Amino acid sequence: VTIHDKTEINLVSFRRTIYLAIQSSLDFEECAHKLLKMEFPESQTKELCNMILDCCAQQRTYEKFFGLLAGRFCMLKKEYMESFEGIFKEQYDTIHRLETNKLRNVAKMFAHLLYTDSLPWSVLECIKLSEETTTSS
Amino acid sequence: SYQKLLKYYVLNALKHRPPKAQKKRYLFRSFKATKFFQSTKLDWVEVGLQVCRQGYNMLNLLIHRKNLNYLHLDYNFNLKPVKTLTTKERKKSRFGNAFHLCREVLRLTKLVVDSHVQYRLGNVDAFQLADGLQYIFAHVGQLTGMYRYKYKLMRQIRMCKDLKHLIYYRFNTGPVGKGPGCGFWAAGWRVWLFFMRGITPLLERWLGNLLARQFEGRHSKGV
Amino acid sequence: SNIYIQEPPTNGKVLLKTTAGDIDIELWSKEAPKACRNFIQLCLEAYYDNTIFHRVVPGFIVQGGDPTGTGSGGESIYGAPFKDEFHSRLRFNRRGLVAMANAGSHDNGSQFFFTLGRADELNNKHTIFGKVTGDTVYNMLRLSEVDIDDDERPHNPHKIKSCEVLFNPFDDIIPRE
Amino acid sequence: NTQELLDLLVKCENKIQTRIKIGLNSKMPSRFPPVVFYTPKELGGLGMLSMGHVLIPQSDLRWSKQTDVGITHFRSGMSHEEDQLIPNLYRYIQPWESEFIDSQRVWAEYA
Amino acid sequence: VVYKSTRSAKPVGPEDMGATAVYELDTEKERDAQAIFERSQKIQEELRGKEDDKIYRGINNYQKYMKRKGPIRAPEHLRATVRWDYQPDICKDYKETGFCGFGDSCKFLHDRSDYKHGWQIERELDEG
Amino acid sequence: QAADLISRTAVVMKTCQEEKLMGHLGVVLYEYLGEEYPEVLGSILGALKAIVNVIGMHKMTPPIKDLLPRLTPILKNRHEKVQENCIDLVGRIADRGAEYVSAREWMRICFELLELLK
Amino acid sequence: MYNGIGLPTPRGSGTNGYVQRNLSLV
Amino acid sequence: IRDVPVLYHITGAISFVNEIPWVIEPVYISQWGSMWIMMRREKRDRRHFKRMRFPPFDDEEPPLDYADNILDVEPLEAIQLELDPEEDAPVLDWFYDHQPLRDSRKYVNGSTYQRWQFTLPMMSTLYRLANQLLTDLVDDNYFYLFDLKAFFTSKALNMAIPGGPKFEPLVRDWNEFNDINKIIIRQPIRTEYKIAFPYLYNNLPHHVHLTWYHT
Amino acid sequence: WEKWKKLTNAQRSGLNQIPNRRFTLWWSPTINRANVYVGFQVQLDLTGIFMHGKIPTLKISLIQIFRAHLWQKIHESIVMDLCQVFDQELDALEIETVQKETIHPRKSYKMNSSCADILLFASYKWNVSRPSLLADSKDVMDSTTTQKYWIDIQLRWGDYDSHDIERYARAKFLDYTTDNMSIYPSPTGVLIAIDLAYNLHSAYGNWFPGSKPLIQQAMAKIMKANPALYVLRERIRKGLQLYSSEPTEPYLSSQNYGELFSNQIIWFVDDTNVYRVTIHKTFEGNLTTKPINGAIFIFNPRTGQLFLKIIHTSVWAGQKRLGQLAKWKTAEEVAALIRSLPVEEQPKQIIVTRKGMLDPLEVHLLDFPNIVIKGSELQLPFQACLKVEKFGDLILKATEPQMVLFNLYDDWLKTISSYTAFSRLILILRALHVNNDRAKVILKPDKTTITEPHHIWPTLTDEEWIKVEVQLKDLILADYGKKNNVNVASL
Ligand SMILES: O=P(O)(O)O[C@H]1[C@@H](OP(=O)(O)O)[C@@H](OP(=O)(O)O)[C@@H](OP(=O)(O)O)[C@@H](OP(=O)(O)O)[C@H]1OP(=O)(O)O
Ligand SMILES: [Zn+2]
Repeated sequence: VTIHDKTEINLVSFRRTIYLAIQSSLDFEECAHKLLKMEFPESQTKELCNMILDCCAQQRTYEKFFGLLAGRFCMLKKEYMESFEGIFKEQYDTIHRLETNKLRNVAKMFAHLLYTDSLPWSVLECIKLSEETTTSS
Repeated sequence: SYQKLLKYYVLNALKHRPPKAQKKRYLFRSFKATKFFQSTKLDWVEVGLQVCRQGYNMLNLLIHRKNLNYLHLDYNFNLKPVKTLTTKERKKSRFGNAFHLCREVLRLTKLVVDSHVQYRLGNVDAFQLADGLQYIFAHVGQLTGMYRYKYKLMRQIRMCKDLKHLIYYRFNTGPVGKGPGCGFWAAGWRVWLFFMRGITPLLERWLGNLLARQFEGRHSKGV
Repeated sequence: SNIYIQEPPTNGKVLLKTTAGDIDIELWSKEAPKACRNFIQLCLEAYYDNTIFHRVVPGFIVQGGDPTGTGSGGESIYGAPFKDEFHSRLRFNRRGLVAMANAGSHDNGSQFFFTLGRADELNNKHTIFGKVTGDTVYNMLRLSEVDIDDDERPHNPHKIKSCEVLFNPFDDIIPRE
Repeated sequence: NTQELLDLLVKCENKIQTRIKIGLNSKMPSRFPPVVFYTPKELGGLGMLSMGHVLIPQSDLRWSKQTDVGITHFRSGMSHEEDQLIPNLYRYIQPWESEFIDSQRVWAEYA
Repeated sequence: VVYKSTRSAKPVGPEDMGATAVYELDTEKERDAQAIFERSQKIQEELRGKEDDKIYRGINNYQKYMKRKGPIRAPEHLRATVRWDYQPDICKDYKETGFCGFGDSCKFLHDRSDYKHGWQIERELDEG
Repeated sequence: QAADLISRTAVVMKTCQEEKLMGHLGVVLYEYLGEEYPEVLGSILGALKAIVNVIGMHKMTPPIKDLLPRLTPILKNRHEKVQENCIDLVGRIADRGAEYVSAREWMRICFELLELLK
Repeated sequence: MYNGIGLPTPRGSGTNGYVQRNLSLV
Repeated sequence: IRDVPVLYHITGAISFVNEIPWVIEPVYISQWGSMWIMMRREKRDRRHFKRMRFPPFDDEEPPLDYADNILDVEPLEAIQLELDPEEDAPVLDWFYDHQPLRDSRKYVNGSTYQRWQFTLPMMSTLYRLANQLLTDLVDDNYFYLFDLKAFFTSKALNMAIPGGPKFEPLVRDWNEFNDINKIIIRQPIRTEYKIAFPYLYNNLPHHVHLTWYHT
Repeated sequence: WEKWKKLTNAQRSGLNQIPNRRFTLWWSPTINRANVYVGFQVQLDLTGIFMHGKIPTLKISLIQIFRAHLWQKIHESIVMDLCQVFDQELDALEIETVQKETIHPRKSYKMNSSCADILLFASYKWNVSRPSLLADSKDVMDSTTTQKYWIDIQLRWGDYDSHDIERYARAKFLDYTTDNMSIYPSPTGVLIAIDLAYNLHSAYGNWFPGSKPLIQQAMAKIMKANPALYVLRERIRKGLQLYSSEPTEPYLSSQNYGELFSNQIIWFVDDTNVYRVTIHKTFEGNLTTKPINGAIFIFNPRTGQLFLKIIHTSVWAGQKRLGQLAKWKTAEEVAALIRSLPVEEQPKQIIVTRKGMLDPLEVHLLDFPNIVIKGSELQLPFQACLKVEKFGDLILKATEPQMVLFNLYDDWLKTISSYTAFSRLILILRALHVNNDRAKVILKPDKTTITEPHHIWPTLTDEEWIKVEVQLKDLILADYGKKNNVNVASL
């Protein structure tokens, strides 16, 4: 037969491996080196951006490592720039689910990207800053 | 392995010291000119079996002349204690690097002689004899145990491994697969013949010393 | 790759037939060729048929081949006791070895025994010319299941129903009458 | 930022593992894989912590003793039998700059 | 019961008398962890650069991105030469008198249990 | 507490012919005789003596010949619970066993007793 | 090509001394 | 089978093989080249090649007796290869002998077996048989930066060639040239350049051999 | 891990060697792996432990485990136990007599030759089979005929590179039987091999009918009960200074599962629901029922791996009667699966819910003749999964007969054993079967409990998993009290 797997284990193992690369490297460039020395299908550059994001967000306090690493990837090719504009869109829209430490870390992450100009300053389109249209979060 | 072999070859080219010196002492002629050595023609396998028997008998005479009946040299040249030894026995029965080097040299020659004894008894084959000799020569490391008494050998051990990689890579290219049957033993054979070119004087001097301590005694007067 | 066969290869084969089953003997027809040639000829002339196994010793030997049965008869095919033929890879250390029985040196006749255990003090005294192949070792063993009346004779000795030669290694066997 | 320290750390970590091997009676690389050195002590290991499994940056001795060229080459630290990706102490310690900023902010809002 | 001869002509046993006796107390050459790694590497190369089928091919063959660990095959032909270790590493002071001057630092085994050794049994048996 | 329960039910476990189980208990306790908690070791020794009382000297599973040498180094233990139970066991053995041991073991134990008088 | 990189001998490093280029170079 | 002269002690104490293995270099290389051809054909065409087992005999089997065991036995065909009488006419008769033309005073000096002399039909057949053990290049331009003097210079300057060896360094302040603001960097200077021109791209060249060839 | 006096110069100095010696023991299968080569072994004094290398710390740890002739005592104890299992089954096996060969006191550790241990003399004759393994099922007892039968016991101490025990059993069988010095009493017998460092066992040899199942059960029980094996395991534990934290020795008992997730692969199969039907009443008042898709449901317990074959309605088309058809269809489906799987994933045992399906299985599995099929004496409510909307909706809305694969142990295996994870899963399934509603309520404890897209079950922390486990056991006991009229505080 042709067993159809839907355990979703390739993505789980992708994330596991990316995180062990990050937590085993020393600077964002040694990390980017081990990454662009592993090889994968281009189906996972979306996952590359979003996963390096979440890696950043779950930590206890900011350090510029994760921002600069994603920055190196987006500064190598465009797909990361695309996926990061999308990233800000959806992260903002569903942020109400983050406890204030992770919310703060996401906010810092996007601030870093914007002032390094890895994201286009357009993305602020999303904050329609009425009173109604915006939760307290 | 390619580049380790290039390094060896370069150093050989560089360190050539000229013959620089000369005398030509002539050993088997001095021997044959005596009433005590005869001469004949034999089959290489027959001389090999003679040599293994005589090396066995010499090492046993030495052991039992030293009275170590609690030790036993078997026929593949491993020395084994037959019981547990008290302290005075453990002390009187230590042997040195001269005895153990002669052992393991004789152990390697026995392995080669018996590859040939099998081919001559009809048991294996010309192709399997060749492949087995090439095995012996690439793996002298874990068949004998010479390195424990002369760790400098691991240089010959690494040489024969490098030659193995070179030869297998060139051998198993096309249809032929990664199985055993490659026997090209001229290379590793060369390497151990040079090893012995060198070690033969060392062991002659060391074994002369050990025998002369056995037969005259231990001189402590004018140390 | 741990267990070593420590004797030379055989050539030929003789099948014995007894009360206790069959016995397949493989012969060492290069290591002791007078003894193998003699056994093969006496066995082509049916000289061994209806002979008893007229001596047993517990865990040492079982003897046979004498057509009289007293334990001291029998005659070779050379009109006289022939010589010993030894080897260094044949030695008396296991069960199922067939050897030529004799009283002294040069005495080899027509009598033969099997061993049933290690006989480490018959070395260089008897000629070993055969061994019992695998599955019939046990029939030969049962040949020694007897109650001994002394002089080591049995009550009801076993005997050789019939002989047969499964592969003859010599080409010049011509049997007497 | 001190590429001489990273060198020192690789060499020193490796010397102490080598001494545990020496204390047993063999240096054979396959008898002592990393697992036996790096397993936490709650599972029976020795519970080493590591900084000597990183890639050390390298670039151009010549230009480098002059102007800080950057990184072009990465030399290896210690040997993992396959990838195995052992983690760092440095990634679990937090930098001083971020600590000082966190602290100012935490005490302000505590007031 | 009585065993049946096969009335055969060939001698019994291995032809070539064992001269090439292979070694086996380990797994089969097709299923050892080395062979599993070989198979998995082959499918990794087959998949390298193809998107996921969501087809399942075994655990050892998930789409492993980060291009060993495990058992090791022995030479099937070298027969390792075995020796008996006859020295018991037992403190004789402790075994005899219950007290070691070295205490926790004795390199030797603290054990008062007197018992025949491995060779004395052989000796008394073969002289018995 | 589990070595206590053994010492209490040491009568039933024998009288109902527990050979598997009783030899089990005897030799398992002898294995624990190396404990480094004085409070646990004292109760192990109490359990051993409770078994020795019901299944006699000459059929104890760790024979008295292996038991007593194992105890002579324990006599140096200086803790009160283990000293108590140890000399009770050695008193049984010296009184009834007394020939599974050597004269030199007995003189050694003499010399070790001269400091339990403290 | 040894361009000023790697140990002049990988003896006393506690490594094998392999050198690769920064793959994330641009 | 090879029969060798022996020099032995009158009491069996020792025995030396009393000779030296002299061979003719192209014959010898051709014999091993044919060996190589045949052994590859066999490793290809066998179904299961069983490598024999080591040690070959037990630890307690005394070494065999030649007279009892090996004296009479036929010796079991060797790894000779089948020469074609058409092309290999010059060679068919003496190719696989022990010392091929030892007794033919036309091709060798004599019986002490120094100084051979061959004809070109021989030498061409020998060449063709040895064709697989040989190098298929005609000149030196292949070993341009890979010859000795290149490796001597590389060693003396403690720099490595891409495929070449490494060694320990032969031995082990301020400067005003090196000012980087003054440099015109177009193409990065590599170790090949520093080795090709060791006096122009190199400060402190000691014991440097000068490679060049345009053969 | 294992939570004054006047003392000599040396005792206030020198290292403490005990923790060194204990580190070496714990890692000793790696530190002492066979296949890393110098080609010289060493056999320890009175045991069958081989030291590859020369490591005196390791040597002393092992030599203190096997002290006072414990190796021969393990051998002689297991030999006694087998002697007595046969003395029971004497007639039922038609054994006339059972003899115990006086043991050469060095038999237990001599390793290039062996006697026999037990000699069974038959009453009449045994038709003995050809050599095969203990866990291989199909025999044909045609080969020889025999009157005596020998049994040999071989203990080894494995290590990391070499601990396959079936291969060791056949290796030693063939070596010792075709050896020429070996002294056996007959041509037929069995060799039983026991790996002491891994607690494994197997056997190879000739089987006479009944002997294989007798020896299967006898050996499975000797490994659990034997006193000398107990003394060994406890010397190991005392040498490592390992201690358990849990009381009560969890629900392990001579039930099969604390055995089943051991390395031998094992499948559970549930085919009770290949055929399913639901009713709708019409304007006749007549309730007409429609079939819908079913599913064969195959679970690997120690990786948590659930294959789910969706059987589409189409096979209901015209095939005369449904049920026995479902039996045979199921069986062939299982065989197709085992074929499509890689060989390192294939089962050795299958355990079926509806034991009546063992037969159609037995038929189709002739392709895989050593895959023992049993019926379950452990009924597992695997069909209750059909309430979990993921599986249920997948099956309902399938258009095609199709194989799917889920994981039932979402992440638990990161931080519990397959043992604990199976137990937790069994609780969940039972409670989802028994009531399903208060079970939903318990398994969504807090308002913010959530479940992640690739996950079957909520994400709780190990504290909440302990709590909700307790609540589910209380649910089950409450409903057993209700529908069997018992006070449950009394059981
Ligand atoms: O048996 P080993 O001493 O480990 O040597 C083997 C072997 O050579 P031998 O035939 O002499 O035993 C292999 O060669 P094959 O026989 O399998 O052709 C093989 O080398 P390949 O895989 O390149 O053939 C293998 O290498 P690996 O370590 O990759 O298993 C290794 O040779 P090494 O000395 O390099 O280990
Ligand atoms: Zn001590």
